[PDB]
Amino acid sequence: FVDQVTGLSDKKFQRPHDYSPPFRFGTVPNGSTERNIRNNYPYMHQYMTRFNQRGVEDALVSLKTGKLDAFIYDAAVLNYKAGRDEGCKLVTIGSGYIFATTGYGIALQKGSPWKRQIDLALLQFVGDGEMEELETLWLTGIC
Amino acid sequence: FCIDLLIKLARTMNFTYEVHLVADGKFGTQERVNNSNKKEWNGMMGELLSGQADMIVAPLTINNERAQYIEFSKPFKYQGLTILVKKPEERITGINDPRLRNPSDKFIYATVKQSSVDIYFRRQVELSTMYRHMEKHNYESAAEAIQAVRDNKLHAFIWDSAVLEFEASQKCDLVTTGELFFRSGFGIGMRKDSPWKQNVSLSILKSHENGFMEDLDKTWVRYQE
Amino acid sequence: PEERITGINDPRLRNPSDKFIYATVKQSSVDIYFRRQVELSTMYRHMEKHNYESAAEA
Repeated sequence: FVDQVTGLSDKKFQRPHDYSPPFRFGTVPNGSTERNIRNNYPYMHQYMTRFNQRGVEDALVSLKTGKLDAFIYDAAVLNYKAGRDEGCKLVTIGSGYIFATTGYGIALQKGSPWKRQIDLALLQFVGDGEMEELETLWLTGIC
Repeated sequence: FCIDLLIKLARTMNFTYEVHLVADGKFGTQERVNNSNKKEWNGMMGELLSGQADMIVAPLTINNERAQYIEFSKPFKYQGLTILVKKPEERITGINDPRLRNPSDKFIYATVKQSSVDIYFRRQVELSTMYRHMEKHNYESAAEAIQAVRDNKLHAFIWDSAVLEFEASQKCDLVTTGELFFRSGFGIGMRKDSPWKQNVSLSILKSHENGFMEDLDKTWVRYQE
Repeated sequence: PEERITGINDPRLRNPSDKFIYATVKQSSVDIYFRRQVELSTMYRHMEKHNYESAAEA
């Protein structure tokens, strides 16, 4: 199982003029991934400005047919899409080793008294395997 | 790891500090003290709530019972659970081994004495037989478990993923299991509502967004031996 | 090549396509038993386009 790109610190992710075919990759428009890139590397946003796209399914068709080389997105959604893909042609990169590896919470307003009960309910849902049962139901980690 | 993390926090914010240790090798469990019939804590939770400490800077196990008493920050470590074995199927393939569901005196699986994994399996009442089996082999520290499994006295050990991966980088005979369950996170043990909550969590998130986590991986985690 | 399926737990039958053609008898009690199953609505939406009159047709 070969791995061309190791992560965000790749030598490919400096300039595609270093290799003889200039490859291309983009992100989702008006996204927080774009904000994370612009706070990490503005030159990456400059090279992505010519490589923008619109649709997630459009980017999927572009990766399958060959209209796009790589695509930067979130991890678990691509893991679910690869776990139901016909033939498993597209291959993920690692498990977030040279990536952000963040988490998702529940956004509440500043001063809401409901935060403690929601936190206790989430710790009840994780601490009994019921969250693991829901992840087994709604994710399938084949191939 | 956490020492350089605290150095980064002191570079970030306006404070000095005082690093000390804990008197035992235990995280801290809720147990009835023998007088007055009252459940009390010990360990790092027993020293933090006593006022002798200020901030548990440790890979503390985040669960439901600890958050009922203190407040938490954003987790820095994200990992699951695995089994340390030594290398016929010598592997276990996680909890789903039927020979470990009904154990015997052959397959020796154990855990740290007074650990949060024991409480996490005590809540799980469907595997109480494992609760009655690890109680005969509770070790004080994980280094005792490493010393006992190197001398072929143990056979299995429930522990977190990346620590055993680092020990596998140290010693090539150490092998982790296949199943990756209870993908949880470890953060910094904190006090109640405090002015060191919002600034410190924003500093932790600033450490998450940049490649400083990758730098800390380059110090110890990503490097192998 | 996997000529067998080994039951409902095949992940390719969870999200089917135009290749794995599976259906049942139209207006059968097996469809009612799958209709009670609230976690296999995808098979209920897939098999409705190919239901036959009798089992001998299948």
